Amino acid sequence: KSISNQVWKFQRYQLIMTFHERPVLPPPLIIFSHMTMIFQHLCCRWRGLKLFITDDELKKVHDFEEQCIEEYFREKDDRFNSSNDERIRVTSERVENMSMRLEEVNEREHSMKASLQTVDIRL
Amino acid sequence: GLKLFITDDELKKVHDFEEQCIEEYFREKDDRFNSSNDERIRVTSERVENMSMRLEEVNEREHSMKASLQTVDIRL
Amino acid sequence: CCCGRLIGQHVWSISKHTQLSPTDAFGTIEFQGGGHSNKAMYVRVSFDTKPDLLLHLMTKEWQLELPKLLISVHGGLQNFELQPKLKQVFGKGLIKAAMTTGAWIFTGGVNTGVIRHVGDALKDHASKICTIGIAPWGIVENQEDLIGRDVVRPYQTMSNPMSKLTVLNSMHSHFILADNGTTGKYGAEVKLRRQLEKHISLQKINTRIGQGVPVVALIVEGGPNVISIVLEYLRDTPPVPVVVCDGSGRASDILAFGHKYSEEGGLINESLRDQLLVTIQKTFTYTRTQAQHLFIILMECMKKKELITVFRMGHQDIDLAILTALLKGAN
Amino acid sequence: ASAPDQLSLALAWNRVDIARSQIFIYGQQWPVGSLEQAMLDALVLDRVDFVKLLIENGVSMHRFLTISRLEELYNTRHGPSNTLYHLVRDVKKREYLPPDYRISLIDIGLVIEYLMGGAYRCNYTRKRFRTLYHNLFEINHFPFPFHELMVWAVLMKRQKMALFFWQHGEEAMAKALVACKLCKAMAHEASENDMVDDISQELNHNSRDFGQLAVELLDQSYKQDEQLAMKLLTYELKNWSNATCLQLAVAAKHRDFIAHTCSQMLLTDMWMGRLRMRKNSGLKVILGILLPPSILSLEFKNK
Amino acid sequence: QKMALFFWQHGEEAMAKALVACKLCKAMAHEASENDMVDDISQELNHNSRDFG
Repeated sequence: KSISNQVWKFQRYQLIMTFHERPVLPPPLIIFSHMTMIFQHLCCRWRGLKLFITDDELKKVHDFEEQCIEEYFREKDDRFNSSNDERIRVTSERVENMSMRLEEVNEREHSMKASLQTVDIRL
Repeated sequence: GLKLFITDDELKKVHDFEEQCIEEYFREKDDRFNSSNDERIRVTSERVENMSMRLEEVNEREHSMKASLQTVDIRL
Repeated sequence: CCCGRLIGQHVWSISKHTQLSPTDAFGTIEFQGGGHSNKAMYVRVSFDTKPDLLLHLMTKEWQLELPKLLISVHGGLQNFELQPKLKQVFGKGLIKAAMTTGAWIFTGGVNTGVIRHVGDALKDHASKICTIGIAPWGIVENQEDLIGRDVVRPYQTMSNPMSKLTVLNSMHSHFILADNGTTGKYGAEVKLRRQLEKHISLQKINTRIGQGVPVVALIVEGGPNVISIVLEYLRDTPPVPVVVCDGSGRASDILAFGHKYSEEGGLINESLRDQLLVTIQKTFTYTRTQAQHLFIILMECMKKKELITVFRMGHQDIDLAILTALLKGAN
Repeated sequence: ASAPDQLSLALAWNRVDIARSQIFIYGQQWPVGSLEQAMLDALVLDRVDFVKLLIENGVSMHRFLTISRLEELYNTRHGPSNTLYHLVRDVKKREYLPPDYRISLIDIGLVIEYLMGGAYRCNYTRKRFRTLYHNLFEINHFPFPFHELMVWAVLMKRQKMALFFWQHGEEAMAKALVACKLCKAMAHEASENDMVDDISQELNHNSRDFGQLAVELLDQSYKQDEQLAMKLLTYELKNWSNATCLQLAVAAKHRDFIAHTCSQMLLTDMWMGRLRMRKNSGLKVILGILLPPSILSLEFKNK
Repeated sequence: QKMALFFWQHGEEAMAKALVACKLCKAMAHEASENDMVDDISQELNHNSRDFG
């Protein structure tokens, strides 16, 4: 029942492509339809979802598919970069960088402030 | 029985009450959106994006400031 | 020689004695290396040609429709560096404006300076937007690779670190080689680019919202030639607006620090004027004798402050300033 | 050392960043065929990043892949394990094996014919490819090298290489559906042998991942342009035995692909033919069948 | 839809407008499903009716 509608939409193709290939006349009158298609086949020989695209349309379809590939990958990358786990990881890595940068700034600005105080004293 | 035909002044009071309810509902929705964890994580990551660059600029130009202070202390 | 080439490598008329020959070097470039493969057409054009033939070429012979914007990328020639998200914001705003307006980007073309930032901006785009480059023919690396009529010549990103010649940016969609007959010398592309930009601006657009096809010139860093072309742009007919992007130093920082404290152009106080003169003389190491000349050229620029637009970063990309200048310089 | 030796050392270390920073620098004098040999070595040892870097440095993949190169790629054992030997042995037993047997292109084409099933016919087993193989073992090259590289990467369990070769080239949804059917077919063949559950589960996961790729690509094509999505779904793929993407999805038993709105409205427009009298139908169809004058009161789609 | 939300924000008789919009959206969803059209448009109309509700 979780896949009932998917199974129905799957069997829709089977019935549609089955009943497209059947002759027009019902099963009793398939004899007449077989005689008409056999007469057409003998006249042509003894005397629906397969659109055969041209070369330029094939190139346009290929370019459309390549564009769809690129926007799908850009959307996947943007969804990965906007998720909470990647944001938490990049924030923790950045704060790892900041704690060291602020510690260096403080530990060397102490020497800068001491040098400024000594220069103000010796002036 | 459930079709009380209100007067004009009561209609104005009901309309003002509905407008107030609209405004407090939208303020509550905005406050709930601004207090959720995803918006907080997004705004925190954008702020730390700003801070890393600001701290890098402060360090890279304070190095020149400290070198200038050391040179001024040497030439005095 | 005076043309800079080897003494035996031979084969304006003032000291170079040139003769006008038919063109031979035009076709397509197959960019191998540097990531993605990109095809970019090229036509070698003399520096003294008429711009209407270049217009006919760019409309009919190149299958490029007329744009709604001309985003020029005039900047510093030598290679510089920027803040990382300043470059990222500038690149994202540039590609956003370029896809919203369908613009032609008139970037310099040789891979040094602000052109290196524009090619990095197209890496952020990564997937139309013409990038017609106007670089001199004599400065390009592997000139012998570029010879050949209608031939898809291979062009590697082979850049020798000590060579004077500069390889092109591989991510430009189109190219134009300004040939004055010499090699390794700049200035062969400037006048052709200016007359081409004015010939673009004289062509009437289909919408005709403003005055033909509008032009927006973007400036990052630059020397005194940047100030000279800013004066040439502001005093032009029509007066094309100029966006400058500060935070980069050089002439753009001087222009922005003036423009924040200029009021009615020449309404600058004495201490700020002396500070601007001493930063011109010392911070960018110009001569103090020409500092006053650069100051009055700056004031002649500043007499038309309604078209100069700046960009202070601090979200809020440069496309805002580009579209603001587009609405400003449109009449 | 020379640059092929440096690149072989970087391939052995599995450090693509060192090769990008140092080896692929300016001034390098690469010999003739050294980059093609480095590409072959990066392919057989499952180094997707080195293959990416070499493509970014231009090995000319259309010129590199020949018949002998793909035969050496199929016959190699310089990487992860695969079920290709068992499938080749099974199709050789079904057609009618030494341990030093060389897997010909005809044999692995029979492997795609057996795994694909139904009326599928591989390009290798055709008469033109058989006469090319008999006369030689850009005539020996491939017009779509990423197709056969996709097929090679799927058939020897190289998943990340199969994703990379899905990223590059054309006919992407056809490649995704073919990869999904091939992966599920090898999963069913491993489960019919009732082998280890890890390898069969990995093959089923590969088939589900390729099916999810096909579904997402169909969703993107539906979001961009509906008519071009119809043309992408219905056009005849000459390199996949003249099938369509819908037929490859049905052969793959992919319920999520056909349950998409694009293929469903395609099947609905195919189902009613040239008839636009299609609101609360069924009863109108029965009334038109029983009453031949009732057809004239029905709406019909124009040509 | 977004224009309908904006016009819901502005004016009076807001709950009447929301209920009328919900009934109209569900009615067009049922009319599209009675034609058995594409599932995306009918699902979007049902989602619009649920949002207004």
